[PDB]
Amino acid sequence: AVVKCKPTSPGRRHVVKVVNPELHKGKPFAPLLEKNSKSGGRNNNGRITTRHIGGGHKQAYRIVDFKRNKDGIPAVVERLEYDPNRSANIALVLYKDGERRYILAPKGLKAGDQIQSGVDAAIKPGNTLPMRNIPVGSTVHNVEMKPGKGGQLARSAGTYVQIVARDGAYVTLRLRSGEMRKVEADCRATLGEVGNAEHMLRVLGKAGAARWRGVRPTVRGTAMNPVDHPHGGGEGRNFGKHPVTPWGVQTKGKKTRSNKRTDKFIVRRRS
Amino acid sequence: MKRTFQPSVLKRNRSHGFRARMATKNGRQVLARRRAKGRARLTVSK
RNA sequence: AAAAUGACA
RNA sequence: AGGACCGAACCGACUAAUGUUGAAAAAUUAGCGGAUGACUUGUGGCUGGGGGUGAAAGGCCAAUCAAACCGGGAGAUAGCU
RNA sequence: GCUCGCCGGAAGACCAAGGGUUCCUGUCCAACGUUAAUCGGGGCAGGGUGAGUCGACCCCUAAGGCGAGGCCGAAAGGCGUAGUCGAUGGGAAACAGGUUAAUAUUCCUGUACUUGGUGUUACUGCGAAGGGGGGACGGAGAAGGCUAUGUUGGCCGGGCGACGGUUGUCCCGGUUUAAGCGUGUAGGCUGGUUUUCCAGGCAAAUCCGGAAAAUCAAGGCUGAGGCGUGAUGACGAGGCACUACGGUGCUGAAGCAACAAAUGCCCUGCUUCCAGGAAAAGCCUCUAAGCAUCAGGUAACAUCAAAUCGUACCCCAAACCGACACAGGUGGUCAGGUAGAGAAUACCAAGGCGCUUGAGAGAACUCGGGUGAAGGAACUAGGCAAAAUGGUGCCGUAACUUCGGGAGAAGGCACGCUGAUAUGUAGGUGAGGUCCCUCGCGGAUGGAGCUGAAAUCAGUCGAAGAUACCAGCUGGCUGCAACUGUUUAUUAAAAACACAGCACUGUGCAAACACGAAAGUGGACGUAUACGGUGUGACGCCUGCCCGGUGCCGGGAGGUUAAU
RNA sequence: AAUUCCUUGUCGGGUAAGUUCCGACCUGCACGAAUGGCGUAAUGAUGGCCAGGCUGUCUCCACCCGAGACUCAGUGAAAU
RNA sequence: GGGAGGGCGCUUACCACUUUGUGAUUCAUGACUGGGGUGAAGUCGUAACAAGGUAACCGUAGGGGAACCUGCGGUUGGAU
RNA sequence: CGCGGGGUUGAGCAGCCUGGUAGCUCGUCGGGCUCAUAACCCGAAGAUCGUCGGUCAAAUCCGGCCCCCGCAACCA
Ligand SMILES: [Mg+2]
Ligand SMILES: [Mg+2]
Ligand SMILES: [Mg+2]
Ligand SMILES: [Mg+2]
Ligand SMILES: [Mg+2]
Ligand SMILES: [Mg+2]
Ligand SMILES: [Mg+2]
Ligand SMILES: [Mg+2]
Ligand SMILES: [Mg+2]
Ligand SMILES: [Mg+2]
Ligand SMILES: [Mg+2]
Ligand SMILES: [Mg+2]
Ligand SMILES: [Mg+2]
Ligand SMILES: [Mg+2]
Ligand SMILES: [Mg+2]
Ligand SMILES: [Mg+2]
Ligand SMILES: [Mg+2]
Ligand SMILES: [Mg+2]
Ligand SMILES: [Mg+2]
Ligand SMILES: [Mg+2]
Ligand SMILES: [Mg+2]
Ligand SMILES: [Mg+2]
Ligand SMILES: [Mg+2]
Ligand SMILES: [Mg+2]
Ligand SMILES: [Mg+2]
Ligand SMILES: [Mg+2]
Ligand SMILES: [Mg+2]
Ligand SMILES: [Mg+2]
Ligand SMILES: [Mg+2]
Ligand SMILES: [Mg+2]
Ligand SMILES: [Mg+2]
Ligand SMILES: [Mg+2]
Ligand SMILES: [Mg+2]
Ligand SMILES: [Mg+2]
Ligand SMILES: [Mg+2]
Ligand SMILES: [Mg+2]
Ligand SMILES: [Mg+2]
Ligand SMILES: [Mg+2]
Ligand SMILES: [Mg+2]
Ligand SMILES: [Mg+2]
Ligand SMILES: [Mg+2]
Ligand SMILES: [Mg+2]
Ligand SMILES: [Mg+2]
Ligand SMILES: [Mg+2]
Ligand SMILES: [Mg+2]
Repeated sequence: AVVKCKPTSPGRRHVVKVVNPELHKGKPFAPLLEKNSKSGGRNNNGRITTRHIGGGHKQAYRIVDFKRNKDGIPAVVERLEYDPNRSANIALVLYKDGERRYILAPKGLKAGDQIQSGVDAAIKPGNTLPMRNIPVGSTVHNVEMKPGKGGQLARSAGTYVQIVARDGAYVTLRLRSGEMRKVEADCRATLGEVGNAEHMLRVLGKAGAARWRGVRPTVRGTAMNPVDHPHGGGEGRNFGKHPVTPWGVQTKGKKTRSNKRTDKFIVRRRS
Repeated sequence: MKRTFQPSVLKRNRSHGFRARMATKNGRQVLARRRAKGRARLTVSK
């Protein structure tokens, strides 16, 4: 539910919190946690390569199972949990043989539900089975690119993928971005649509509400000096220039894609 | 006013120490200049 | 197809 | 509950005075702003000069910065004193 | 030696960093000391640091550095795997007193504890690079039980007042004792036991994980403090004598209760919140290869070992960073009395200092302060600076508004001392008694003593009762910026930058983009509700017309056109 | 008007007297819609004006207490 | 000798005049401005009354020098 | 008080672009439809090019003059 905080302070006026009571409020499953170290945008050479990154809150990476490679072996959803590394809540999954993992949460999953993967699994939200067995005209998520790679398409919060047509050994998808792809018909695709859909309906409210997330302030190029940014200069807010990224490339219109190797898998460019 | 020298032995030997000079090609030439000049104490290492 | 207006007694 | 209120530690530097061969190569005195946060601080690491870093002033990079310090080209050049 | 004055959340006491003889005696005043100097952190000579338990060393890792092979690069070299280094983090053990001119948790006395080897026995399946458990982790808030610690009473020792009183509700001092070992309380967490089976813990597993059945309502873990014991010991005021007159040797009484009470302990706990809060070893357990005599493991007993390095001294400063014996800077730990909400402020104790030139005079003028007749901003760029308000309880409080604010709006009333209510109340605390009892560090009942606000009435003194230090000036109209924040270390703190919000555009994952001759890495162990660039800057009502020019996107006919 | 040269535009409020300030007129040299327009309670060591209290800021200075300034003894610089 | 009691004086309680600080309401007045009414042969148009020459009208929204025009739904109080 | 652009029948706008050549829309007038005015239709007139001066010839080429519209007067 989206709840608006009362204006008891100038800086809590415009705060809308998406709060989900069902999220488990204990501690994460210990054996699935690893160390996660920040970078602040610095790489091997120690220089920043992506700007406005740093600070925040210490986090721990949770081992989310993206491949979902367990044929047969039904499982139960023990609890829902809040994962700081993503935008979609995770779910603790316990199999019949006693193994526990983490999975992403489709929108129609509660605690106590039962799921199972494999080429013979039922058609219910949460199951994983190859898009060859998945019926056409369906809405799926956690899609793969190559058989057994692990899954990349439609993983964020509230998103899904439509299956439009099945031509021979290839399946055509409409992505959440409006573009149409062809992927090999042997990719697994967890069935459903990712949960936590109210993730739009939130306003951080203040500057600190973003500063404690690993987002440093950005400074517009019209304020910079001519030697720092191409826009620069000006005695009193002059522009006179075509908008450009700090490195001189044109922004605000210029297409900048070049693969020439996967263009054979594109049906219709996003529009 | 907090001056520009806040001494610290550990940071001095880790940076201007002898074994700091030896680990790099440029540092190894630094010593060979000091030896050729005829210096009493070569690097810093007290 | 276009085609407006006319003091008061 | 609060980038909530008054206010010492702590952090800062708005006004006046003294000081300007000072006690001090930017401080003292009386007032002043923040004080559970985008806070402050100890230790140890990383980024190196047309490069770094910058809540962006051409600021800061060892009292030095519209391109550091040291050595070398080098007894550069100087229709100028 | 006697007075006076100052700090007393320090100008006191102890450390890490840093410094390196500055520490203690004797000896000297040429030079250093902003003066003289018998003095010194000065010259010269001698002395001084004692560790199984405190640290370093050592075992284990973070950020990160190095990196056999390796990948890449004109040469140098760059990145990186197995590994190996790196604390600012994790891993065994000592306390009280005495003593030196100088060291002491290190020497002496008294009482302890920890980890290894070996040996004697009594039991025994032991066994790792692997499986598991634990180490192992956030911010806020709220009480509850205690301790340090302090006040009062009792007890003991001493005293009867330089000037009116002072044999008593009178005055002064003391009333201290550890680690360890037993006990397990206030509390806090969890149901335990056994039996059969299993696609998971890369192999195995009696261990974790899972699936069933019975059984009992109990068990276990954690835990401040208290009480025994250490301790018929030490400590102890003060008396006795030597006094080299610095101190030394001898003896030694009381050594108990109440109340108040932390920011420290239970608390790594409990409740709650979103921004979801290190790793590895030590330690417990399971097995594989392997050994089944052995070897190895468990417990008791006796002995041996615990090596090497630091240990003086200053540590908010005259010993460190500032060229100086510099009005500056420097992280951590301890926290007494009265008044106080307080670590502010005022006066003090323990303790430490009077800041390394003085003595005179009492002109101008400058610096820092006190009071001022009448007028009260008339000065001035401008109320700059001074002046002024300043506390707790209660009454009362507008326009506007995003309904939170505005607001401590404004403007007012009471405030000391004594007595009565009440020979100190409400409340907190709680001893003997008394009963029950799962009999203990119990449960009810029980009100002695202790402590103790607030209020009303009456009286009383001053010019004045928040009397001192400490401690809001207040309203009206208006531009800019929504707000808290950041900025030109050293003339600019703002209307500038940032911000939550909005829009355009790029980006299908070997993503766009960036660092890099390349390998590679950040983006991200992320996947269009995500990520990058650009412009605007909360919220309300809005965002009109122009594609001629300059870019950008799409087009594929026609023309012009490079290497070959 | 942070924008308006002529300009102290003109009218009104406030003052004995108002180049500043508040309200209005439109004759916009040379405002104007995300190099955003017009509003906006709260906020501000921000800019402008007004009032109450208060006062040596002032008419106009007077006195007093301290450190200097002056004399004696010691040491003893600097710019030029 | 005086005592009880009373008066004067002082003192407290109640309260009139008066002085403050904030509001509420009512009456006049105010640069400039919104709509309304009346007035003479003014200017621009012709919306409505007939099928008023695009049937009229109601609600709502946008646009325009003005009557008005257009979109969406609704009524007949519309001619043929 | 420097540099530009300009003065054309009643109004607005060309023709000055390398010297003979004056046009477009509106407006004025005379008739026509109409009960009548607008509207519409048919016909007409109207400038010698701001002025004063300098080749076969001048709206044009040149100078002064009159007026208008502009820009620029800055560094201290
Ligand atoms: Mg942004
Ligand atoms: Mg700038
Ligand atoms: Mg440039
Ligand atoms: Mg400008
Ligand atoms: Mg605050
Ligand atoms: Mg404060
Ligand atoms: Mg600063
Ligand atoms: Mg500098
Ligand atoms: Mg250069
Ligand atoms: Mg040369
Ligand atoms: Mg004192
Ligand atoms: Mg010496
Ligand atoms: Mg001397
Ligand atoms: Mg000495
Ligand atoms: Mg190691
Ligand atoms: Mg490497
Ligand atoms: Mg190699
Ligand atoms: Mg350490
Ligand atoms: Mg106690
Ligand atoms: Mg000592
Ligand atoms: Mg000092
Ligand atoms: Mg001194
Ligand atoms: Mg400090
Ligand atoms: Mg104090
Ligand atoms: Mg004097
Ligand atoms: Mg005064
Ligand atoms: Mg006076
Ligand atoms: Mg007076
Ligand atoms: Mg007055
Ligand atoms: Mg004057
Ligand atoms: Mg004046
Ligand atoms: Mg002032
Ligand atoms: Mg004052
Ligand atoms: Mg103004
Ligand atoms: Mg602001
Ligand atoms: Mg601020
Ligand atoms: Mg500055
Ligand atoms: Mg400043
Ligand atoms: Mg802006
Ligand atoms: Mg703006
Ligand atoms: Mg626009
Ligand atoms: Mg006026
Ligand atoms: Mg002299
Ligand atoms: Mg009509
Ligand atoms: Mg009509």
